[PDB]
Parts: sequence; structure tokens; C-alpha cells
Amino acid sequence: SSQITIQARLISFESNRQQLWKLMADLNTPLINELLCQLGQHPDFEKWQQKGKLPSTVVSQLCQPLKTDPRFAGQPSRLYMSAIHIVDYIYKSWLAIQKRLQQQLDGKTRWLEMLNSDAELVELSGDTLEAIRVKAAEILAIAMSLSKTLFDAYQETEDIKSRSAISYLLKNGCKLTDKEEDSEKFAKRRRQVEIQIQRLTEKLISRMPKGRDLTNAKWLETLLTATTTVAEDNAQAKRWQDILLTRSSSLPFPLVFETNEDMVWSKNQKGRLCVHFNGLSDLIFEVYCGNRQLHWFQRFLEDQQTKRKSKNQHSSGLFTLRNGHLVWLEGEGKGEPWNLHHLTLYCCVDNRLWTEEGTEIVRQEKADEITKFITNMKSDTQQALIQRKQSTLTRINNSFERPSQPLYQGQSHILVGVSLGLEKPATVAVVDAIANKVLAYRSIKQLLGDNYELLNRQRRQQQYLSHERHKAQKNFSPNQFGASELGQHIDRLLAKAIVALARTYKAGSIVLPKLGDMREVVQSEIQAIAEQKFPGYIEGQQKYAKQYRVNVHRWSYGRLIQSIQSKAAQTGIVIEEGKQPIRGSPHDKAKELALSAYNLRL
DNA sequence: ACGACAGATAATTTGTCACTGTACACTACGCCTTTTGTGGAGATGTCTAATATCTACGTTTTAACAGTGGCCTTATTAAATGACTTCTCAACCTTCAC
Repeated sequence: SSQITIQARLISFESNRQQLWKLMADLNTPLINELLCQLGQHPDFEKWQQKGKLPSTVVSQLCQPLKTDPRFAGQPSRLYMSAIHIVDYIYKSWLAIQKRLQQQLDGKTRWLEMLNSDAELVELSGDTLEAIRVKAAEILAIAMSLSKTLFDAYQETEDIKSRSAISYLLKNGCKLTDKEEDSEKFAKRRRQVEIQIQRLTEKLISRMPKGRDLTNAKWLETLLTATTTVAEDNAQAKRWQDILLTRSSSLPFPLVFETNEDMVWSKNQKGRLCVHFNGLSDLIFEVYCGNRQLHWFQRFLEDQQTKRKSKNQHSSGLFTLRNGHLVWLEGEGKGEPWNLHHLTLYCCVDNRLWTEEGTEIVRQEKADEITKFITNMKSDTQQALIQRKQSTLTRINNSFERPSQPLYQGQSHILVGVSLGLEKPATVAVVDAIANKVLAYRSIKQLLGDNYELLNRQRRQQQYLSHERHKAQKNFSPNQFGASELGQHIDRLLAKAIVALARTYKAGSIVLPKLGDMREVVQSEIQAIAEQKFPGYIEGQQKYAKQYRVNVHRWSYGRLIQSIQSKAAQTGIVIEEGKQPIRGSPHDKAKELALSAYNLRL
């Protein structure tokens, strides 16, 4: 996770900002909207959902006739390209989501079929429980990936004895068990799977990507319709209401510049770094950044100047800058939108390209990938692709003469396990795995140190700000706020503390748990309990454990994992994934998480 | 011869009267002992109703709270917020413009 974003304000005189706003809002965003509409109507759309993959070129092909439609014709080539990238990534995202959800629904539907109680397994096997227990002992002795191997063994073995023995073996977590099945805990575990299947089935009714209408013409024409026309029935009037409540999108889609050299850097005579974008060189924007990021923007000019001095004998494949996003940030107050909103550039950089040693890491990664490509790839334009790839492979050998910082060296036998929990967001154990000894624990309080008071602040603000929103909603007041930025701050403080401890003990890796989807587990567990406690009373079921379900939906385990992954990559510490045990305290969970990831190395 | 007539005669008792021996001399029912049935205290032994004491019999009363039972409507779409997921993160070459 070595890619990170740095940002700066872009400043320019009003006519440059107005011209860019009108390009984005009047042409580029309407084009994106049109591409999303046409792409969702394509005759292959239903087979793209089955593959879960979009064709590499279909957005580019749809955009070609639109580039000369009077609605969209006025744009530079890179703005059409940006619109293509926006639309292509949206569907690459959405088709990947739907594909995995469909696989989850199919997987659990098979499990629901093969989850049979011992009373059902007796009939469906025709064998006594001891007989299927012995047959499961044989099938386990052959399947010795074990879970998948049993799922593979189940499907084509139509022999109901072995098929039931696999069912019995899978019910217990791929192992034998002597103890009797508690019939109500089984019936609950069956009911959980039905709820999960239903909730997956409902999630697969997701909407197609909606776009951003900045005119909101549909709202005003619906208002005129609903006020002067009789609704033909309740369903038309409901559709009218649903439109009238829909909020207006203020801001256009950002521009995306996937060619780092489509940002051209310079220093003006007042000494400020400046940038202009390919196709819009007349609009000079001035960089206004914090000094904590200035060294990156200075590097972008130095990388640009280095390759010009070498007459392009360097490769921009090793430019520290990777891509840019050009974004309008919503301004407070009033004005024309190019005056109200603040133009902001977000630059992706790869942190390894800062140093010379890290650049050598990237160079070999580039060289191996391109040598693979050239070997596997072998038309005129496809031969031109090979020649560009071969030019890259030649030019990445030329050095940028970057700062030298020796790479981190961590001991392979020292690991940090990080236990994640709802009550204690992180707990760490430094384990010496060949010694099987814990070198150090730290609690959440020791990780946060002097910041530990922020953790009670978060809980207190989450309560307070929720209640103030609840009160504000009843007044239709816009003053609705929350603690997300404090929560993000805490997760970043924890990430830095964990990695600093890992560096201090020379740990080779940080071990993080494969939590899965905690929210759908908790939500289906609690619903199965509540349906027994409040039969036929839906509101009673939804009130049951409401605050626990809320707490689990706020638990930011993904954001914390992501923050740890970024900080570890910036110091070259390996991340490993392990299985967090359910037994024990957060300290013991962290220790056994660490040691299991060591033993799982094969 | 004996004894047998009437009457003598030696007893026998009746009655006188001088003499003398004696008590009157105040001087026993009184002193003393033992038994003994009746009687007067006065230490001591006899043995109860009863007015408690002295706990328990257990029996009510409380409140605490535990368990049963009724009710609670459910859907769509938009918005805000908090999150999750996915995708992306070229580069050399050509052409026309001073």
C-alpha cells in the first residue's frame, strides 16, 4: 500500500476558474451522465454482470460519437479521456460488487441445502449417527484447503451416505465431534443462513449508477407536473414525491489525469510552483500547499526537469507523481460556483519513488512486469505498443539520483499481532515466534498514550451529535454533524503507534485479522435471536439489541486496517493476514493471531 | 335292900353397901410415799392450691419479588449521519505549430 495522496489548493484568476467550471459542469459531467445512461442500456450489460467484468474498450467506443455531439463537443481530448476513465471505473467497481454478491448468494444457497440436522441426516443417510461418524472419519482421512476439498467432495458424490457424512463433517468445522446437537442452536443456525440468503438477495437489487445532474431539470418539471396534474394513481404520486425529495448535486465529477506528464510544472517569477494541464495550457494554476507536502510538489518539477535535460532518456514510469485528480471542493457561503468553490488538486504518489533504494524496488517491479508483457504479447498499433514497452524497459535503467535512505530490515521471527475488537479497537502483542515468547504487549491506552482521552471523546461525541441530529431533523434544520473526522484521527494515531512499536522491536511483519463482514454476521445473528423472542412482532425484533447493531455498524475496523497497511508500507514492514481466535482476552487474541500467522507461513 | 313319902338343910342366886382403883390431867386421823390419768404448752413435722415464670407452641402478617399475561403494525422512498465494500492511481509517440 505505497500509493498515497497529497493535495494542494489551486489558485488562479477568475476567468481561468470560470472557464474550467463551465467545461466541467456544462460539458464533461453531462457527458459522464450520458455515458452512464447508454452503458446501462447496452445489450451486453446483462452478460457483463455475469462475468463481473467490463470490456476494456466499450466506454471509449460509446464516447467516440459523443465527442462531436453538440451537447459535448467543446472539450479537450484529455477531458473526454477523463470522462471515459470516470465511467469505466464506476462500472468496474459496480460489476465487481455484483459479481461477488452473486457468488456469496450461490455459496450460501448450497450451504443451506447441505446444512441438515442429525435427525435429518439419519433419514437422508439411512445410517446410524455412529455409522456416518465413521464414514466422516474416512472422508476426512482422504481429504487431508480442507474445507474447499470437502465442498468439492460434496457436489459430485451423489452417494447420500458420503454426501451426508460430508454434511456432518462440514457442520462441525471440517472435523469430527462426539457431542450431541442442541436442536434449538441448530434451528437458530439454520435460520441465520436463511436471513443471510434473504439479505444477500435484497442487496442484489442494487440500483444502476445514478450520475450527477447539476441542472436538476427533472425536479422542476416534476414540481410543475405534481402541482397542476391529477395523479393517475397512488404510485404516480409516490414516484413524484420520490423525485421531489431527491437532493440536487452541486458539484461536477472531478477530472482525472492518468498521464503524470499531462500536469506540466513550472515556477513563476514570484517563485511559486505552478501547473497547467494538457489541453488547457493557457490556464496557469498556482500551487498553494502546506510545507508538509511542498517537497512532493517540488519533486514533480525536479522529475520533469530531469527528463527534459536528458532529452527524454529518463522514463516517466519512475516519476514520483503517478496521476492527478482535479476537484472542486464545496465552499461555504454564496457566489458564482467558480468563486464559491475551491479548486483542489489531488496527486497520487508512490512513496517508494522518493528514495533511490525504493526507486530500485519499483524499477525491478516495472522491468519484470514489462518483460512479462512483451513476451506474452507477441497489428501496426500493437507493434507500436511493443515498441513503447521496450522503450520504457530501456529507460527505467537511467537513474534520477534520488535521496538515499537504507531500507528497513526487520527480523522474520518477530511479529506484531494486532487484535481488533468492538470494545478495544486495537491491542498488540510483539511475539518472538521461535522463542514462543511475547516481547511486549500494549493496550489501547498505551498505544494512544497522551491521546487516549480522544477515545472517550469519540464515544461522547457520537452520542451527543447523534442526539443533536435527531433533534435537528424534527425541525428540518440543516445543522447535522458527526464525529467521522475524530474517528479517522484515532485510527491514524493507532496506525502510527503500532508501526512505531514494530520498528522498535525490529518486527518483520504486522499481523492483522481477517474479520470478514462483521456487520452481516452480527445483523443475521441478532435477527435470528429476535425472531424467537418477538415472534410476529417486527418492531420488537428491530428494537432488540438496536444499540449493539448500531455499534457494530460504526466499528471502523476497515479504516483502521487501511491506516495500518499504509503506514507499514511507508516503512517497508510486511503485512500478514491471520485468523483472530474468539477465545481469550484482547492480549491473548493478539498473541495467538501473531503466532498462527507465523505457523501459517509455508 | 333299897328307895320312896313329906320335909330338912346346904347350897344357889338376889340384893346391900363400905371400900378402892382408876382416869380426869388432851394428845391420832396425821406424816410420808408412790402411781396416774388429765391437762398446757411448744418444738417439730405435714403438704398443698395458686399466682405466677418462662419458655415454647407455633400462628398471622408483610413485603419483596418472581412468574404469567396483554400489548406493541408494517411497507417504500428521500434526507442527514456513521460505517463497509469495490474500482482507479499509463507512458511513449506523433503532429502541428515559431
